[PDB]
Amino acid sequence: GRRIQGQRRGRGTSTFRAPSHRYKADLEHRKVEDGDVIAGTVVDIEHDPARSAPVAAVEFEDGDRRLILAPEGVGVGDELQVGVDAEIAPGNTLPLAEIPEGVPVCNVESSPGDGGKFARASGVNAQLLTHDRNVAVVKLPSGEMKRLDPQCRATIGVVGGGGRTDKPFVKAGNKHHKMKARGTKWPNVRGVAMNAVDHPFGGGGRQHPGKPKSISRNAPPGRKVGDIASKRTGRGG
Amino acid sequence: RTGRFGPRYGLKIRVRVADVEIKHKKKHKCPVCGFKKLKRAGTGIWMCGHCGYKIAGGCYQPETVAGKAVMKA
Amino acid sequence: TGAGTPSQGKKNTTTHTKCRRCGEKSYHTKKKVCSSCGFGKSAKRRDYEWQSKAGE
Amino acid sequence: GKKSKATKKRLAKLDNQNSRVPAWVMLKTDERNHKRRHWRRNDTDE
RNA sequence: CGGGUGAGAACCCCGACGGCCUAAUGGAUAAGGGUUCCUCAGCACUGCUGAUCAGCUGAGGGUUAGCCGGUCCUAAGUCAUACCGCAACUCGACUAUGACGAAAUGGGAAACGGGUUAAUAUUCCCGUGCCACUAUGCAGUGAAAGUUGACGCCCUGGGGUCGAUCACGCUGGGCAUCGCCCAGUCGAACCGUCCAACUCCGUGGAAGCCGUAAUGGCAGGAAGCGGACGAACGGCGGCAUAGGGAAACGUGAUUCAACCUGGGGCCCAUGAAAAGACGAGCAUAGUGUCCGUACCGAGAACCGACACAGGUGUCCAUGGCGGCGAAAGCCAAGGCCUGUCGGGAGCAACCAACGUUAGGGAAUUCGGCAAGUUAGUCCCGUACCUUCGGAAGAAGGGAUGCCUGCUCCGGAACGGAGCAGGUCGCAGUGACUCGGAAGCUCGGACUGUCUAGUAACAACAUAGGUGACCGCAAAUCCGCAAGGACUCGUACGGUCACUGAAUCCUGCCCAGUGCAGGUAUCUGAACACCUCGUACAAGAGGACGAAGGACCUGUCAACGGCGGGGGUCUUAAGGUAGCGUAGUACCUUGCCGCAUCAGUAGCGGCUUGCAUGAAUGGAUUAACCAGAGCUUCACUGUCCCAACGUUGGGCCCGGUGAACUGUACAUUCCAGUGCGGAGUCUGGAGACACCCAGGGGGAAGCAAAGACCCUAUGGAGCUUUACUGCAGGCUGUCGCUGAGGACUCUCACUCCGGGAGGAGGACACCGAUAGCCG
RNA sequence: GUCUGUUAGAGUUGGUGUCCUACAAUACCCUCUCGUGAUCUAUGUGUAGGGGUGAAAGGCCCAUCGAGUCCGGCAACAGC
Ligand SMILES: [Cl-]
Ligand SMILES: [Cl-]
Ligand SMILES: [Mg+2]
Ligand SMILES: [Mg+2]
Ligand SMILES: [Mg+2]
Ligand SMILES: [Mg+2]
Ligand SMILES: [Mg+2]
Ligand SMILES: [Mg+2]
Ligand SMILES: [Mg+2]
Ligand SMILES: [Mg+2]
Ligand SMILES: [Mg+2]
Ligand SMILES: [Mg+2]
Ligand SMILES: [Mg+2]
Ligand SMILES: [Mg+2]
Ligand SMILES: [Mg+2]
Ligand SMILES: [Mg+2]
Ligand SMILES: [Mg+2]
Ligand SMILES: [Mg+2]
Ligand SMILES: [Mg+2]
Ligand code: NA
Ligand code: NA
Ligand code: NA
Ligand code: NA
Ligand code: NA
Ligand SMILES: [Sr+2]
Ligand SMILES: [Sr+2]
Ligand SMILES: [Sr+2]
Ligand SMILES: [Sr+2]
Ligand SMILES: [Sr+2]
Ligand SMILES: [Sr+2]
Ligand SMILES: [Sr+2]
Ligand SMILES: [Sr+2]
Ligand SMILES: [Sr+2]
Ligand SMILES: [Sr+2]
Ligand SMILES: [Sr+2]
Ligand SMILES: [Sr+2]
Ligand SMILES: [Sr+2]
Ligand SMILES: [Sr+2]
Ligand SMILES: [Sr+2]
Ligand SMILES: [Sr+2]
Ligand SMILES: [Sr+2]
Ligand SMILES: [Sr+2]
Ligand SMILES: [Sr+2]
Ligand SMILES: [Sr+2]
Ligand SMILES: [Sr+2]
Ligand SMILES: [Sr+2]
Ligand SMILES: [Sr+2]
Ligand SMILES: [Sr+2]
Ligand SMILES: [Sr+2]
Ligand SMILES: [Sr+2]
Ligand SMILES: [Sr+2]
Ligand SMILES: [Sr+2]
Ligand SMILES: [Sr+2]
Ligand SMILES: [Sr+2]
Ligand SMILES: [Sr+2]
Ligand SMILES: [Sr+2]
Repeated sequence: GRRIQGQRRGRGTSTFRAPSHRYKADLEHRKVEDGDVIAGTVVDIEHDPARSAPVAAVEFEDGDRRLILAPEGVGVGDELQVGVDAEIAPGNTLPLAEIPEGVPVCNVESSPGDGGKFARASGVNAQLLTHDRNVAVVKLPSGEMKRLDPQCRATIGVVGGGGRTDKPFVKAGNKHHKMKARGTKWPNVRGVAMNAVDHPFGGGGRQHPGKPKSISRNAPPGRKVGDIASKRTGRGG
Repeated sequence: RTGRFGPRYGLKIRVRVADVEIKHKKKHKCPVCGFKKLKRAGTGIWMCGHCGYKIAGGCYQPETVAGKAVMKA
Repeated sequence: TGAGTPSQGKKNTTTHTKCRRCGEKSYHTKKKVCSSCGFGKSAKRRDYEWQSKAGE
Repeated sequence: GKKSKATKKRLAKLDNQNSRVPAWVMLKTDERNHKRRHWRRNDTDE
């Protein structure tokens, strides 16, 4: 047959790439020599193309102007800080260790210094739970108990733009416009509506997959489609 | 509100856009001053007509349910 | 719109041009590569054994 | 279109090249420009 | 129709008369073409006829730039070098560097007006102006913070030019029953100057006032008053006893493209970058090279083999009447008679494209196909149903011109809304422009997509619903590798799938298959280990036992299934709510009803469903639809049944001038015969030759080595629990690999960090091999 | 992702009209659909052959597509 769409994806052509040349900035945490002593002022609020969420532009003391992964509540004029001695207030960034247990955090690093990896989407947030001299347990937006190095930096608060999902797109056109800002090929043709040559579920006089949809995880790309390594399906039971 | 949609889209969808859009456009109290003169300026961006203050907040409303938890915690 | 005559009218793009190296009108000015001698692609001159019968 | 100085020299040559065979050459050879071209019917390179 | 030129004139040129084009048939250009441009001389070639003509032939000539482009900048992105990969390269991804990448149409130092040629022209010339660099002189020590370049979609206010129009004057023209009608009335860049809006400051002191088209503003200080900053491709003065005009060589106004400057709304969408410029004076002088510059830009200069009815980007979107209008129709400026063969015949038949048809009115037809009906605007009025938006222009009814004199809104319009009286026609949206309407049923919710070239749909998409995978050193995917997309992304994410708006809902089944988890025991490869064998080796056997399987469990919005018999059996369950003769019902025109003179149709009901049924989604559904079927009103040459007419052909004549097809012979007809479908054989009949026109009976007419069908130990695409293999994933083992059946550690190696160091760790990655899935 | 609309522009339901040695190897005319948006469009640029691209028609990748085109293998083989 012919390669399925998920395989055309990998080659990374224009159709499947994200409009990077139109993206603003990775919002990785700023690096601090040490002893904290790093504060800045929120000069403006902007719209992050890549995330459909607002982001804040900060001017730090040493004259460095950078966009920051803004939590909900940051406003122009406000003063943010990044370092160990940072004051425990919304918008501030400090090691999971200096953060009191029970505080909502966002843009959590996976490895100290990586600049944040977890909880950066609209309205989401990780809940810090346990502390220690060896590990800091964080509860990620998926509800997973994550064990992190207490030296991993994070921001206090939840990410801006909460409830973005509450409103429906209503029309294809709206969907269209957002898709046009991500690395995603849209719209989607159901494989079962394709010719047998184009996809595992293609062909047949009437549309219906010609096999069970739950594919093994060791299935080769091109064959791995439908419900991947499903532990179960349906809602019943 | 949703009237701009005519008879297209259906009940549920037209209703939620109305709810969302009404709260969305209510007079919101500015956190800096106390005057309810906040109008949305874009997705997640809010600004006060009075004090000029510009804030980050929910997408369709200046304060999300969990955005308020943070104050307490 | 037909693929024949109707679609020939849209053709006014310049691609292949006189090649500074071999003189053939094969220098693709958009690719900057001579499909004839391979100028702009190969320092060596574009040759191929299939350009002639196998025993010749 | 816009022509470069070189493209002009070439077109220029193609123009001069498009001439009658001197009347005298036909006598000297006791009785055709096989490369005679027409702007409309033919097509030059480039 | 005259005339000119010429050996020769329907089509080359002059004039008159008559026409055609108005977002183009006019003006300027991009691409592309390449000399097609100008002149002279020609007509063998090219030209749908002719030719004295020409995009043709011969010979000459033509493109002039500091200020128009290029050139400079960076965009998506491209290449070169380095690095690394690869058996290797002209191959390959990343990361560095450099360069490349925008001629109408991204950014950008500076030029206007006139004159001149056969052909160039912001380029030459005349006048005037401007920019950059440099030099010199004076000034100046400021110089880099900042501003600019530099920006989306929708609505809108204000300033304001060209244009157009109105008023009056001047110059010129036209018409001549009047006294109207037309044209012109000019004048740049640049230099100077004026400034509305926005912002801000002083004053002031509003506790209900200020302001808008609208939103809005204010004791955190409203209005008013004064002030700072501050706009036009705009006003004004110069430029200008410049230029242009035969002359006059205007002045006011309205509406106002351009251009300028504000206000508002929208985003699950956020609307470039860089060079450069300003910031940062004035004189004088010098320098400003290089490349492009003709012409066409199309029913003859481009692409389509053509001088092809096709295709082909930009701007002229403000010329007059008209009207809502960038609509029709008519007419200017400008262009053209080259969508290039002509001459004859009341000009027959027949055909194309039309006009008109009495009475009947869909009887025509598969079907109202084709045609027609309706139509603009205002007033009155408007059902079921409905997601309360809609349905709706429902339907239905009435009005409509002109003339005289007026009223109202507004600053006014050459804007709009009305009133009274008079009055013509068969007809007043008089042409043009310009919906026919209503009901029932099926389908898809809707806008949207598609088979370039027989399918526009019920198919695809969609929002909405649902399931699956993954915590990022992830899931999914590309690469042999070096590496990469997703990703300037992080579960409110994004990958993989199914269903397909809303509303009411979505039953039972885990036996088979699939996926997943578990697993005492059973089974389960290779290396190492042990036994036998071999002076060694081949080999035989053993122990251990990974994933996998057996076994167990979970799971159907996984694949799918929900029957037969009797008052359970297979194979797990045995079809719930709905719906039902269905786009699914074979029987079948099912039976009853509605409707018709009569209805295999349509609709309603019944319904035993050959063989409906719940996200293989069920039911149902307002709105929408060039989707399928049915009925009604209106209308009509669809028909009864045809007729007359119009334009172009057809026919005759001049000129030009192909193709299809051709074994031969050939004036046939009726029979027969024959490989059973004969102009040609047999027997008769008929037959003087040739030509014109016709509609096509025959030549099993012509066109394409039938595509249906079969055959070939033919081909290809697709499928799978066909045969055989190959990637890929999982898993064990050996190497990397180190110290003290389970554990600690650090030193290789891996990842995080700018770094210090941090995390991990002999695992993983990588190389090799073995088992499973594939 | 509203309505009417030959504004520009995009398209093509029906005539099974005209044409079918065409004006045209997809054309002409009337009717018809879209026309502020998932809109249309110019130029530049990227993706390449078991591979792209595809709102999916086996559609499109230069009159060529159930595997482009060129040349080479090649004087392929055939029981027809
Ligand atoms: Cl989304
Ligand atoms: Cl305003
Ligand atoms: Mg969703
Ligand atoms: Mg889909
Ligand atoms: Mg299909
Ligand atoms: Mg098919
Ligand atoms: Mg397949
Ligand atoms: Mg379906
Ligand atoms: Mg299905
Ligand atoms: Mg000229
Ligand atoms: Mg012609
Ligand atoms: Mg009949
Ligand atoms: Mg008044
Ligand atoms: Mg039916
Ligand atoms: Mg539809
Ligand atoms: Mg088609
Ligand atoms: Mg969906
Ligand atoms: Mg079910
Ligand atoms: Mg085969
Ligand atoms: Na040519
Ligand atoms: Na002629
Ligand atoms: Na007008
Ligand atoms: Na089962
Ligand atoms: Na095939
Ligand atoms: Sr990052
Ligand atoms: Sr980083
Ligand atoms: Sr299928
Ligand atoms: Sr269930
Ligand atoms: Sr083109
Ligand atoms: Sr190259
Ligand atoms: Sr070679
Ligand atoms: Sr041509
Ligand atoms: Sr002659
Ligand atoms: Sr000429
Ligand atoms: Sr350049
Ligand atoms: Sr430009
Ligand atoms: Sr626009
Ligand atoms: Sr105005
Ligand atoms: Sr010119
Ligand atoms: Sr044309
Ligand atoms: Sr005229
Ligand atoms: Sr002629
Ligand atoms: Sr009459
Ligand atoms: Sr009938
Ligand atoms: Sr009938
Ligand atoms: Sr009426
Ligand atoms: Sr199409
Ligand atoms: Sr539904
Ligand atoms: Sr099972
Ligand atoms: Sr005939
Ligand atoms: Sr619309
Ligand atoms: Sr048809
Ligand atoms: Sr017709
Ligand atoms: Sr045809
Ligand atoms: Sr329309
Ligand atoms: Sr060959």
